[PDB]
Amino acid sequence: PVGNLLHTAPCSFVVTDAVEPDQPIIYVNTVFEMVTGYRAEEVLGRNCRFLQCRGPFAKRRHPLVDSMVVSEIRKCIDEGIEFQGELLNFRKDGSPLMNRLRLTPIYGDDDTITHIIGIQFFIETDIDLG
Amino acid sequence: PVGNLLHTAPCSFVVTDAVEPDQPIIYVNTVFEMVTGYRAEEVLGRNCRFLQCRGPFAKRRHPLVDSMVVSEIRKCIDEGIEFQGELLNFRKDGSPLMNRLRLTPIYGDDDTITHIIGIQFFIETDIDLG
Ligand SMILES: Cc1cc2nc3c(=O)[nH]c(=O)nc-3n(C[C@H](O)[C@H](O)[C@H](O)COP(=O)(O)O)c2cc1C
Ligand SMILES: Cc1cc2nc3c(=O)[nH]c(=O)nc-3n(C[C@H](O)[C@H](O)[C@H](O)COP(=O)(O)O)c2cc1C
Repeated sequence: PVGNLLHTAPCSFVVTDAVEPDQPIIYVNTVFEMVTGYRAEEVLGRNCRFLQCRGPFAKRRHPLVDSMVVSEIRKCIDEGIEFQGELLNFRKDGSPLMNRLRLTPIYGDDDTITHIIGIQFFIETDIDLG
Repeated sequence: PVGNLLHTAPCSFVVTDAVEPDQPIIYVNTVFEMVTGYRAEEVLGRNCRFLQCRGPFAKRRHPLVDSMVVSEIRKCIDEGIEFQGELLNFRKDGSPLMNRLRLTPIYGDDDTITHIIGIQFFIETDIDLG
């Protein structure tokens, strides 16, 4: 009873297209797939904010994610700068995760931001959701 | 007493320009800087292979780096796919690290690959070096 171990440190990557509108996800590693429960077909082409919604079925972002941080992310993207912050997020199966997220934008060959990398650190949280 | 901790999990990664010749480094995160000993300005614009020479002065790759694995890396970068292996690397203070390495190419708005994401997982190793 000691198996199916990971061979590398679990790091969670997601990359988006900064040219096409609204930063669609173009890649996710299988650690994101493993922690959030979302396989990659489900999320490819969508925008990450679906993580702020509790469950695949939830229509609206959950009350409890700090709308002030969500706005910092927005501000940071629109200025093409790094973002660093913590916010609530939800697995497919509803579980809550505090996500320490870092967003670094990547430049293309014309002094323009063509992609954005997001590194997720998903911490378990005992938050009460009601 | 305990402090100076880091707030996220230590994930090491770099991004290279896949358009410009020979995959120059355009981004390193600070985990890379902190595990390898090389600072961002020392490595920006250079190719990652300096990690296979032992130290910042050696200009030739170290004998015990597996020439076969380096070759497979070359094949995958060329074939436009993902590499996934383990490869002897060296900190700038000379110490050996088994670098469990993953290369993941990223397509631009185009059908061409414009960037590669490299995720290092450095491991301590008592490999005898002479
Ligand atoms: C590369 C990248 C990764 C992101 N990852 C997450 C994430 O993991 N969790 C999250 O809640 N938001 C993430 N976001 C941000 C959301 O898309 C965010 O809500 C949006 O960028 C700004 O807020 P808005 O939808 O209200 O405009 C990410 C953004 C980018 C560009
Ligand atoms: C994005 C990226 C990251 C890389 N990171 C490393 C690394 O950490 N250690 C290493 O030995 N090689 C790394 N490499 C491999 C070298 O840069 C190079 O592609 C490889 O050594 C094969 O080419 P060469 O035989 O011309 O040296 C990386 C390559 C890329 C594209």
